[PDB]
Amino acid sequence: GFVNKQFNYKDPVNGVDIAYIKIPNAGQMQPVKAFKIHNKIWVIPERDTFTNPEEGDLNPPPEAKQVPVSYYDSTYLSTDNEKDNYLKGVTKLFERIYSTDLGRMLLTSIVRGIPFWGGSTIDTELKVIDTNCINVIQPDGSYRSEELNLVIIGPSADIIQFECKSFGHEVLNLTRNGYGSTQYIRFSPDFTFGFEEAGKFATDPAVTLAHELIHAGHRLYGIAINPNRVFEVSFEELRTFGGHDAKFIDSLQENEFRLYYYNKFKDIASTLNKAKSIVGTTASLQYMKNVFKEKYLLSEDTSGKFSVDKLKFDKLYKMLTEIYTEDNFVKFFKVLNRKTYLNFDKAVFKINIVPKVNYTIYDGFNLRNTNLAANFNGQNTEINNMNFTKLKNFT
Ligand SMILES: O=C(NO)[C@@H]1C[C@@H](Oc2ccc(Cl)cc2)CN1S(=O)(=O)c1ccc(Cl)cc1
Ligand SMILES: [Zn+2]
Repeated sequence: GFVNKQFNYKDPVNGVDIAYIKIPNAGQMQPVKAFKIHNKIWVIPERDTFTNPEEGDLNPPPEAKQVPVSYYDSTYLSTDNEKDNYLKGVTKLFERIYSTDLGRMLLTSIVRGIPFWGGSTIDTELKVIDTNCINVIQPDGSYRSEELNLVIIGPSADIIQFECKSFGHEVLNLTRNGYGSTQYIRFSPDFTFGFEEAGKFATDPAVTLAHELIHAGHRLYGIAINPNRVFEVSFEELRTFGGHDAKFIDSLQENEFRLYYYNKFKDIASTLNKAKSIVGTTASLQYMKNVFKEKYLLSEDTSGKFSVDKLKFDKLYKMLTEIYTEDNFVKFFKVLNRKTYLNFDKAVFKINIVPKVNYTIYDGFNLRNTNLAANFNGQNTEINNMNFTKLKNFT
């Protein structure tokens, strides 16, 4: 069990894994209720009007986006009952990912991918970067800063627009310099989108969650591909999807990144070797050096000096970029999914995966030994139409 506490939205704030928090935006938000579902991983059942203050309006833009399908409902996820159902849906999707060997590995990589402590201006000093923490409220209304890797939060205006984002640094490129940064996944377990293979099917939301987690893996290890490298669809998406589209990046080009991130891990190793002091109270310098030794799989000699093992690196790199793909999860879930990143259709559905009669950790929609178990009838929006309320596309 990846999440052993089955939280309910109205559960009392115990201050440890159930609390009112603020995120490091500097937009003086009001604390929201959040739930720590696992070490380093929090869930926030709210529409995301926080990560970007430029978008605090859950209202439609005058013209609809041409692609992909978009959906707006300013009242979705505004009630404690939806918040409770959201919380329970997100949790069940984690368990489903965890129940596979690919996912269990991905989640582990995520939990140990602590963002680097490159916060200080003194190069010999380790310091946490504040945008990689959350402020947790205390009985007396004071806040305690807590580190974390991952926050799952509800969607912004466009309810079906799922994304992995994070706070930037004024000088550093945290998602592309090996450092990594706390990841915020805009995601809903309450909706999904369709695709044709006529034959109209729905995407299993576990595949969608795994997709975002894969982005999060890249960004937590600071090896994400610059979103201005497209071809429009960006390399980062092609890589994340995997399968046929993954090989749209010739080997030589890939070797450029493979080396560009080898030397980025090289630097981190040296910054670590040259550290003489640390900021904060709980963590010793050796402790943090250790954390980062696990994260990046560094090699250490008897004198406690770190170096980058090129074979260890290759394994980690390909593990995060080639083995952790949506294509591969599709195989492990034994579900049906579109074959190319763009092979979707403009269909969005309201769904409800909480009830076991609709969706299970092991089978998803394709419930075992039933009609739904044959030819992914579970995912057929017409055969299993009781689980996919087709929604009015926005235009
Ligand atoms: O890749 C995504 N997130 O990691 C995309 C980006 C955004 O959306 C898209 C989808 C396709 C294009 Cl060309 C542009 C924007 C969000 N989704 S997604 O939630 O994974 C998604 C949503 C709806 C569809 Cl129909 C397909 C994928
Ligand atoms: Zn993506």
